[PDB]
Amino acid sequence: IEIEEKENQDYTAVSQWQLKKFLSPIYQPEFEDWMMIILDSMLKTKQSYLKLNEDSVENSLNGFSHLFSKPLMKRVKKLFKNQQEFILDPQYESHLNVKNPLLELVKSLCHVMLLSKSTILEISLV
Repeated sequence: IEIEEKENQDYTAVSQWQLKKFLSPIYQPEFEDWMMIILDSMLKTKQSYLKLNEDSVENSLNGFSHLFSKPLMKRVKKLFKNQQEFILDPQYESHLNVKNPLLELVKSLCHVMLLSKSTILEISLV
């Protein structure tokens, strides 16, 4: 930004664990969860910066974890409603996408969040 006051845009990236893993039938929901976690954390970080005047890093993951806690339970209910042995479900296109990227992001920050370690049963060279 050349006026340096407003319009801070954003996006994210996608995992490297979906090329060795050939097919993910809930891949669009994982991409939607990854694009919804960073946007609500940006809004919570702006709210923490407006309320402040370490501390603001832990304050963004509370609202971010609550907003992702409702969609993860909805996503888990929608994933448990379907079955992998169906012919229509295998003809159209499921538990590694909820565990593995969350495994790589629980140790990302020192500041713990609300539902951090409670997601156990809540449902390469150069």
